[PDB]
Amino acid sequence: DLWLQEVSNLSEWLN
Amino acid sequence: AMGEVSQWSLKRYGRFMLLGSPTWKVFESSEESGSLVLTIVVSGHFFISQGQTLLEGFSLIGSKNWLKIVRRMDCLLFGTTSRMFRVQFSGESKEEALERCCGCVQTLAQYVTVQEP
Repeated sequence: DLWLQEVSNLSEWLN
Repeated sequence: AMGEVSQWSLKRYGRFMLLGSPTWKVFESSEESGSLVLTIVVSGHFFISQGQTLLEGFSLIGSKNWLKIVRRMDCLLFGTTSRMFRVQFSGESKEEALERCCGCVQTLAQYVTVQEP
C-alpha cells in the first residue's frame, strides 16, 4: 500500500 | 577498483524517515561532504557511503525473503521488512545515468528480482 504509493512517488526524481 | 567489489556513483540517496517529522533525508555528492557511492561486494554485501559514513549496509544473500527493489529509468527504490530508501545514478547525460543504473541492476539481479512499476 505504502510501497505501491512510493513506487509512483519515485516520479518526484524523474524527468 | 578491485575485482572484489563493483561501485557506482550516485547523484542522490533519499532515506524514508517514517517507519518535526520529515519524510525524507536527502544526501548528494559534495566536494566537502564526500562522493555518494553504491558498492556491491562479490561476497554479496550492499553499501551506500558518503565519504567515509556508511548510510546503508546489508547482505543481498537470501534477500528474496525481505528485500524488494523497483527500477524507474535511472532511479531504484529499495524496501526491507521495515525500512525504505531511493537512489538516482549520476552521469553527464540522461543516457550515462541510465547506463550506470542498468549495470548496477545487472549485479543486484543475481541476488534479487529488480521489478518494474
